[PDB]
Amino acid sequence: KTTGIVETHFTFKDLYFKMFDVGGQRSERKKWIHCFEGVTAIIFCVALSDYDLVLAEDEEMNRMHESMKLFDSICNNKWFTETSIILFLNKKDLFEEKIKRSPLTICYPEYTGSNTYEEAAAYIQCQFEDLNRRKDTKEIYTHFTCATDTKNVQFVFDAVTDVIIKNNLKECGLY
Amino acid sequence: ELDQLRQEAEQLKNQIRDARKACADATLSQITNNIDPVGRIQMRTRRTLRGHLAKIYAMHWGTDSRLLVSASQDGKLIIWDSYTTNKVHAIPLRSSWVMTCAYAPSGNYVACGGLDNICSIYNLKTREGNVRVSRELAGHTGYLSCCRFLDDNQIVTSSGDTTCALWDIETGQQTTTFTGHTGDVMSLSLAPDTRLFVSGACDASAKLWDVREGMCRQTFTGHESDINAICFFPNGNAFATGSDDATCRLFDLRADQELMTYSHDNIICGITSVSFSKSGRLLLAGYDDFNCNVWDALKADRAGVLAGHDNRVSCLGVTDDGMAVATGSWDSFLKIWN
Amino acid sequence: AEDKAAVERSKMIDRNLREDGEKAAKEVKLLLLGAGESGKSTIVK
Amino acid sequence: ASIAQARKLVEQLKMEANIDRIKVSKAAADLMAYCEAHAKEDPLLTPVPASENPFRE
Repeated sequence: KTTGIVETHFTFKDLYFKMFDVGGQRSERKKWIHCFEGVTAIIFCVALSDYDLVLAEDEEMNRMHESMKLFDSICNNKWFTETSIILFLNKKDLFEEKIKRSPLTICYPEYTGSNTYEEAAAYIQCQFEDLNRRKDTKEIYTHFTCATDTKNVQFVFDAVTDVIIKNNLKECGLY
Repeated sequence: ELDQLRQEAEQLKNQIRDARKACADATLSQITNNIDPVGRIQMRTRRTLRGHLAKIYAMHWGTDSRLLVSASQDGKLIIWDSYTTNKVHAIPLRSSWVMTCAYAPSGNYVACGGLDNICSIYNLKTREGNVRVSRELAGHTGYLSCCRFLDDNQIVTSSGDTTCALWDIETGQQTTTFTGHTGDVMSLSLAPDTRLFVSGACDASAKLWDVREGMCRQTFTGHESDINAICFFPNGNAFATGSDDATCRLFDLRADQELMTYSHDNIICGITSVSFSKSGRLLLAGYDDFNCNVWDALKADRAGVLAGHDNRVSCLGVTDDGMAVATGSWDSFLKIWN
Repeated sequence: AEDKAAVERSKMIDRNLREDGEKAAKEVKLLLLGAGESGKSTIVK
Repeated sequence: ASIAQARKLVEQLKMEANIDRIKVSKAAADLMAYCEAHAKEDPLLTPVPASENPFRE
């Protein structure tokens, strides 16, 4: 019935997770983005199918080039200096199917590689992971996923455990 | 085509500007220059309130100037007692994203709000010995960023939908909708007679609505960034604002003009709360740099400073009788200065 | 008398808040961002 | 399309145009008079020592 923050709860191996889907707020972000200062990590989702063939209700605004802008803005906020990001690249089957017909050069100006799926995915990950400038404080976890992949929960669990461990070493001064 | 309408609007705005530049015979500083100032104002903490565990976002003094109400980024809502620091009530909340709170003039109800885009009323009065949700008011699209009780049955709320509204607590459907702002409304205060109110939004402007006709009648500008706080002068003929430009300004309704600005060259952080003392001689402002300032409304010179918080100050208020000032900060503490 | 009763009420309230905070401190909070029409629904399942 | 919005804005501006305005020198005088009329009862201006102050320990 409610609109605005949406919350989901689940457990895995004696841990409790809380996920906030605040993406339906539809207002100015800058007035409420600081209410989340203290979250363990940020989960980001990017669809590999937008590399081309779909712009967004516009004329020269690529969907991937807007996802990159949002990632750049979010990763470099003043409130998110110490919070790591878990980046999910979804819908790889469509990417593999569309590489054979539509090359990757239509999205980014210079090379991709073999116009082969293995080589384009790595370049996209490298391009998307180079938008952070807080490399001394935060880290990025990337995991290609599809509509059939079923090992995402263990990736999230392990990334959260690693983030917690490194956070404590920092407090103690060790790292 | 539409250019004719643009030209007509420009001509109307030019006429407004010309009419405004006429009553300005004089200045407010010139009239009040030949008077005796107040001097140096020194205040110290008297009571400290502990018990919260997260950032504090709202506060509202009671109508008897004894009990408080505080909202933190948890599901909790504590009714305080500044005379003897013993809590009275603690109300859990469904969504832990509270942004504002209010205390009813009858001392029987409170209110909340936040990113859930819903305002809720709690029966603090005798309800077999506990508190439960009375009504949830839905219909806003964006987050709710202020709310004030008019009576035990009517409440005015402002939201991030660039829209304010007047509700009916007995029915739950809003009876009047105030539109015209192009930005997210951030603040809202009521006049002493409860027949007019003002608002401020993320577009630099302030409007003067009336609860009966439901129409704007005056628009005040002057700031160059978002506006976060607003409150009326005790006489009801003036109000003060606070923006992200580190400046506070004073406006008067009858003259439709801007009187004074309160600023300094050592302040860059924006204001988060604005309040007048009784008789309007002292203006209180809370800033981002952990500090609270006391101004002089008539002459615009600093008269004191308050420094007891280690984090940003998000709210402040003055009792009905003007006997105390309460401050809330982004840590989990409150303080009372006198 | 009344002051005493207020004291026990405050102490019970403080105990309840302490227990609530202790229970809430043991949970992992995740903010799920993402671009529009890109997914963020399959991940939920 | 936007013609209705433009006409509504023009009507609002026209409504705000025809209003009565007093001079600043009178509003300032009234503000000063109110400030000086109630300054004798303003505890934040003069601290009463421990007599009526409820926050003295």
